[PDB]
Amino acid sequence: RGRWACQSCTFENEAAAVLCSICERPRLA
Amino acid sequence: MQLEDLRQQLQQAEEALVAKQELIDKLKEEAEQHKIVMETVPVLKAQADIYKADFQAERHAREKLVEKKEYLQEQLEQLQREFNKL
Amino acid sequence: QLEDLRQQLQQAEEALVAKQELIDKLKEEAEQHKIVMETVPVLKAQADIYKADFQAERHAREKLVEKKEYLQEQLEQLQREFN
Ligand SMILES: [Zn+2]
Repeated sequence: RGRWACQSCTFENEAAAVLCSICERPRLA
Repeated sequence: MQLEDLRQQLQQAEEALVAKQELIDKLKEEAEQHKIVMETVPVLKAQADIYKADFQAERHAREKLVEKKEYLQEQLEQLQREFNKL
Repeated sequence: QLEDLRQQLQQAEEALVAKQELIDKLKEEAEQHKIVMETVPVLKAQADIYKADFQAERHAREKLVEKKEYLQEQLEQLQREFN
């Protein structure tokens, strides 16, 4: 997968994360 | 087999989380809409109270003025009856 | 690789659950907020009725002050005409 940047709060999440660590929004939302 | 099947479940879960977030987002938006309506309650209540007190000051003053108006009317009527006689 | 996926799947399952509990909590809030919002038209109509009662009262009172003055001048002019 690789790390992913939340599209709502811009936080860089771990590859395994399903929700953003900070705003809790799902990866694909 | 096991790897692509798990991946399929994960994708399904991840897409379902989007549908869940979509409903949450719509509910939160409606809750913003609601909160504004609810915030008028104390304003409407304060507004009613204000007009109620002003109504009541006016009613009290107007009552005290019918009393003296009827008395002026009676004195005028009686004075008119004397002048018309003589 | 595989136990990573298994543990990702498990987090996604817990996240489904935690999202649905948020939805359920938001829904029951909207329920109690609907009650509060259904008082609003009545409070509006109440304010309207007091406003109308106050405006009619004020107007009736200002008229009556003018009529009182008017009658008092007629009482005095009818005296002048008396004499
Ligand atoms: Zn985020």
